[PDB]
Amino acid sequence: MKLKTNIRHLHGIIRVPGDKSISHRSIIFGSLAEGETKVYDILRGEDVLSTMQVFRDLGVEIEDKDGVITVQGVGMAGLKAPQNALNMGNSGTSIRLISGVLAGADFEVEMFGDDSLSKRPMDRVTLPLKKMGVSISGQTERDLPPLRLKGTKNLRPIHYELPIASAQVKSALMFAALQAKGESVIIEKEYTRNHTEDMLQQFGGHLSVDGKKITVQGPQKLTGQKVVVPGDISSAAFWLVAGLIAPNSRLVLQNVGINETRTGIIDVIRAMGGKLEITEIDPVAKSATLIVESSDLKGTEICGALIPRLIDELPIIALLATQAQGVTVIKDAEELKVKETDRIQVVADALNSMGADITPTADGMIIKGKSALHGARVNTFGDHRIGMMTAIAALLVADGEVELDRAEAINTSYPSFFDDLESLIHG
Ligand SMILES: O=C(O)C1=C[C@@H](OP(=O)(O)O)[C@@H](O)[C@H](O)C1
Ligand SMILES: O=C(O)C[NH2+]CP(=O)(O)O
Repeated sequence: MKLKTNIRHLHGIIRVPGDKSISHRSIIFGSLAEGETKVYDILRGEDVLSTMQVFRDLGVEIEDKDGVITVQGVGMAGLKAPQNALNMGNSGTSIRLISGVLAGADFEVEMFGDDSLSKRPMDRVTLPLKKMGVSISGQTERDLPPLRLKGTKNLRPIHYELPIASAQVKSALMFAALQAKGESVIIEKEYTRNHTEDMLQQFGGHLSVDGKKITVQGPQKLTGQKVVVPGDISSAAFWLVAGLIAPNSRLVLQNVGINETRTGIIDVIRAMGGKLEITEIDPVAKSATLIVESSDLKGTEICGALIPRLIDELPIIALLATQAQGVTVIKDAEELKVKETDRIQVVADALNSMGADITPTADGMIIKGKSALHGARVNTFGDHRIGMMTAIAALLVADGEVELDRAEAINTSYPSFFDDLESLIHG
């Protein structure tokens, strides 16, 4: 598709769609709890839809009526064998978290994904899961999808120290622990998004958090809840950047989740000297309105501890860095290579084809800033963030064109992206 270029101004209010991580979990917790669960303002991107259909395939009734999602919980030991293999689509969150969900399934199921998902390692989740008594295997020693999983009625509690800063592995193990008899202890390597921890408590469950050590007693019974999903910061991130780098711009992003384990981009924007104002803070829902204005930025260093707080924002931040004076280093971000695409190589190639000056490294990239961008053709390779990153970049192309192939990839997390972009070009 042809992307809009040489924008002269961006003004407007935007209510980004729901948080992907929380939406995924709302369905999982909704299915595992006893009673009814209603989810409001859920993200309807393809990844969340894949999660919902997976559970419907497992016998869970999930109705989407008049903008409200209603789930009829099945217990905690209530999922049933699916008629066909479970289609995880492009969702790594779905396959990894659900692998832990099915840890107690007394049947064998197959889980597959698209071309993108099929190249991603599941060993990080199969290894600990097998310690609990779950039988799981994929292709090659890295257990690439498709996977075959057979749970057990005799799940043993898990004692595992994560070797990587992954919230998905932590969450998969927590769902499994909820089904096992005994005390499980999960130790994070670095603090990662704590959405599973928050929601377990919201659905009546219990856990102990002592620093990076998470203790979960099993088995537990949960209760259906009313879940209101906040705007996804990862989605708002595209506009936070666009508002900072485009000329004569001021964007206001309302109802954006502000959980401390997800606000890495805010610290980066500050370090770089961007004009950011945070107002209308809701201390209970952890949401706020974020306002950005055209700014002159300076490069910064992005590493340790901060990575898991902005892991998904690195693609847009790289663009942000291309517009700052000086160098910006991103390291300790080896996890980028294993996402929907190798986001170190693809991001580097995409932006370099547009004005460049990004040097990819083994654990990240080094960007030398203040590049005037120009036209280019970019393929999404099935990664929604590459697409949206390129769209925002295109706005800065003064003269030339930008073709984005496989742009539908964006629908996995932000279907209404272009509608929002269009609403900002006139204001
Ligand atoms: O648990 C979650 O909801 C997520 C965890 C992250 O992956 P890792 O756990 O692999 O870092 C992130 O990239 C993904 O989009 C959402
Ligand atoms: O949303 C993102 O930026 C990365 N998601 C990875 P997944 O959810 O497929 O594991």
